[PDB]
Amino acid sequence: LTLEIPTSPLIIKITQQERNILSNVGNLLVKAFGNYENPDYIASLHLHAFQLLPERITRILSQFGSDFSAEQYGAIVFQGLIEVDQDDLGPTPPNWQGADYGKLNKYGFICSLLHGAVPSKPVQYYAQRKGGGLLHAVIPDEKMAATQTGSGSKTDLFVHTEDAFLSNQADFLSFLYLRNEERVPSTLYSIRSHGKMNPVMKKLFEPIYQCPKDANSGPTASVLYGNRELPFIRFDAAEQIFNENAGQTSEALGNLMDFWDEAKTLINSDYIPNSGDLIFVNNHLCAHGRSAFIAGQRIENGEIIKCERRQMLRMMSKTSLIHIRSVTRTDDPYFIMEEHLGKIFDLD
Ligand SMILES: NCC[C@H](O)C[C@H](N)C(=O)O
Ligand SMILES: [Fe+3]
Repeated sequence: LTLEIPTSPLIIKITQQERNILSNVGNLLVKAFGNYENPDYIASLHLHAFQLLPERITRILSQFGSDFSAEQYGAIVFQGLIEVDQDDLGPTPPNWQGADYGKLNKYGFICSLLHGAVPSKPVQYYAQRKGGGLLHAVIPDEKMAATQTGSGSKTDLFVHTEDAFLSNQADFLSFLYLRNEERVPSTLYSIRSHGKMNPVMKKLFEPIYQCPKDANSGPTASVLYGNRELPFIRFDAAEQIFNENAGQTSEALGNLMDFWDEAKTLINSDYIPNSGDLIFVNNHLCAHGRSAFIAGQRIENGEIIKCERRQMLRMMSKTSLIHIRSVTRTDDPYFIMEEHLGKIFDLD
C-alpha cells in the first residue's frame, strides 16, 4: 500500500546500562590512546566502534549508514547518550577558542565511535576553523550574536546541510548537546518529508545553482543529486536564497523560492535537546538549524531565568577516504583542503 513519508527523526532512548558502558568505554580509550586524534586509534576506529559500543547502538548506526529508502528521515536522536556533570564542566567559555579539550576528550572518543559504527571516518575541513580538529565546540559568542554561524545566538540558523559550498561536504554529523538551558529547539528538515518526486523538486537536479561559502563567476551545482526518485540534498536556505550576494539567476532563484515554499512547511522544530542528547544526521538527506535565542537565558511565566550558555560538540565524517583523496593533505588523508566546489585553498 501507501508510502509512509517520514516527518520526524527516529528517537532512541539510551538506557542506564548503555550510558554506563559508554562512560567506562570512553574512560578506557582515554587511558589507552590519550586522545581521539591519536593515529593508532583512528586507524583501528571501526574495530573499537564495533567492539566497544553497546550492541543496540551499533545496530542502529550500521542500519542507518546504508539506509537511503523513502522511509528514512536521515536523522536519529540518541536521548540521554551521556550524563553531563554540569558542575565539573564549569562555566561555558566566552567563545569556541576557550574550550578545554582535555575536559572534552572522553566525549570525542564516544562521538568518533558513533561515526566508526556507521562505518564512517571522522574528518576536519580547512573551510571550518583552519581545521579546528575532529571535534568542534559550538558555543554562542556575544561578538557574533546575530551571525549565521554556530557561534551565533540572537538570530535563527535557517535549515542547511553542512558545507553546501564543498563538493566533499560531510557524509554524517553528530551534535552532542552538553548544555541547552536556554531550551533552543533543534530544527531538522528532511528531503524524504517531501515524499514522491514532484515537478518543483525535479528542477533542483539542474546544476544551475550558486552554492556560496559560509557566513559573480563562482561555480554552480545541483541542489538534488544521487538517485532521481529518492535524492540526496545540498541546501543552504540563508546562503543560496536569503543572501543578497548569492548571485543567482532569475530561473535558479525562482526554482529555489518554489522549493523553499514547499520545504518550510516540512521543517521539524519539535525537538528541544536536553543535556547529554546526541543528534546523528545523514548530511545528504537531512538539513539542520536552531531557532533564535538570547544566550544565557530562558523565559518562564514572564520572568527571565539566567542560565549557563549553550554548549554543543560537532563531529563530521566521510565514509570513504579514497573519493576525497584529491582534496586532502598529502601527510593527512582525513584533512580536507577544499575551498569551493572542487577548488582547493591556495595558501602559497
Ligand atoms: N555553518 C557552520 C558554522 C559553524 O557552525 C560555526 C563556526 N565554525 C564558528 O563556530 O565560528
Ligand atoms: Fe551547520
